[PDB]
Amino acid sequence: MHNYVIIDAFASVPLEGNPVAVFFDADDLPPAQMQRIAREMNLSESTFVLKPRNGGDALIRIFTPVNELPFAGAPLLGTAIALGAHTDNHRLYLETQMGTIAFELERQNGSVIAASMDQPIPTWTALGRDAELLKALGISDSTFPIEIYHNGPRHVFVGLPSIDALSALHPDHRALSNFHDMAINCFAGAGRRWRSRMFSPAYGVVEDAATGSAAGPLAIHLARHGQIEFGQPVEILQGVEIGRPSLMFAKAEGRAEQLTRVEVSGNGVTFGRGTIVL
Amino acid sequence: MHNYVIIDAFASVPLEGNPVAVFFDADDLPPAQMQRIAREMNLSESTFVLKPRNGGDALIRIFTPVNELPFAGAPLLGTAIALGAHTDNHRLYLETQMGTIAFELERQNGSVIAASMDQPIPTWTALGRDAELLKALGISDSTFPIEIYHNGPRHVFVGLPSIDALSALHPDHRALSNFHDMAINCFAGAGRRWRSRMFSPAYGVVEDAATGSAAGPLAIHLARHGQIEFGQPVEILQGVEIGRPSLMFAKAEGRAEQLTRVEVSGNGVTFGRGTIVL
Repeated sequence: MHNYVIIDAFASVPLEGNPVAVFFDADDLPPAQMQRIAREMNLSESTFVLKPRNGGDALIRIFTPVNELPFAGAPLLGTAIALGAHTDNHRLYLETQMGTIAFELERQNGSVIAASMDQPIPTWTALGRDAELLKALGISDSTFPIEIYHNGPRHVFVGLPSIDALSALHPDHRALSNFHDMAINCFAGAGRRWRSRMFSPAYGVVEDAATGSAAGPLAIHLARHGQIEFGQPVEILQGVEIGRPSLMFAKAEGRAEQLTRVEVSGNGVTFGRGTIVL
Repeated sequence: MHNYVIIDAFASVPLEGNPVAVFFDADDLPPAQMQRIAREMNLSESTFVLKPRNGGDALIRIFTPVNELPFAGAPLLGTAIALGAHTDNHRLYLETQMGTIAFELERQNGSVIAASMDQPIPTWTALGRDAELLKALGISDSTFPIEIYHNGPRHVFVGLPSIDALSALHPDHRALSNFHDMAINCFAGAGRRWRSRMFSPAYGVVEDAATGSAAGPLAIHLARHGQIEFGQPVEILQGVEIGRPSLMFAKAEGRAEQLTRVEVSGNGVTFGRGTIVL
């Protein structure tokens, strides 16, 4: 048998944020079994907590219902939060396919309520499919350059001139299906406070609750394009239009050419707990 | 006249990794001239960028100081990185003697900092010269089976029980000279993180900085022998003992009998740029 929890990542209230199922003591499950269990659960990801192999605290494997992922932001945040229920340590070092990701855990009376991670440092380039993408979204132009970032998954960012315009978007999901192995992240805001909507037929999501792996890239994008500085944090509110509001905090330190840290943090809360029969 | 750059492949810092000289606009150079220029430069390889002949983006010819090679990992990575300075494309398709090798380029502010290639799928067998090889290396036994892989060059892998033992190796380079048309790759590590040293009198190298064409084979070797799974990436650190640390990332997808992809990736950095008078 295995124990699991369901953590709503990037939320402090259940039924908000982005759910992840976290399976404990998973060393007796072969990867094919892990994939089957992820399919059974049908959450956007399931994670599996394994003994470390390279000096970290645990090795985490991440599965969608149909494949294994090298990196994912919300699922790793939720795993850190879930695991921090079983450790007293302040920092947690989670081994993944992209290497060991360092988390800082934040508690109140022994319960982990939030965590902060150092993400992989992304790369980026111009999408070079602007007219096609804008058509698909139903708008004429972006504010800022349409660039695609890679940190495992790929995210494209399209800027809107107000939060109302972002909310008004009604993309052609069929036309967005021609954009393979990426997610389309639309954003609007000012100063410290930004809003985001993410759509990805490629990653099997109509509209996402919290795209944790896009938060870091978005901070970089906003700093490069002069809306914030390198080293300044932003608050990114996502998921409002699907009723899964999700709050991601991000900061990109250094400069574009030499980034030293990409920090993303958020709250998490337990939605449920249970046990499976295998 | 021709322009060239010197790229340190499998490094992000100059004077680390493995240098390659990359010559642009080489269509006016006959192959005998290319060989002379490679001899002049005396780098482990020089590459020459030619117009494509089969639908790729460019045709790349690869020369050591004394012969043409059908395939080489570090030199092709360095060429992709150098060329990506002159294209906006995300993917680069480089024609070679073994066929067209697909690269994904990774940029920051227009500069290509890293790339990933799909390598030829190797073949392998038992070396069947274990006592002789072990004698030459100065050790009694390998950890894992002593197997030789072929993907153009041939690499043999000998496993050591700790990184300290690997570092302590002092091979008899004269005794290694009886091993023709191959390189001897010694390795140690665990989990995601491995160390390698490569010696090859046959290929005219006392000790290599980054043996890019051995990284893929090593991932296969480790998966076949149960140290990693098929589909899991490894980080391979090579060259430390000669002060040319080199970081190669590799992953072998499928299974031993039906490999579907052998991915090898790394950083690269420009060491220098110049022009020749012919």
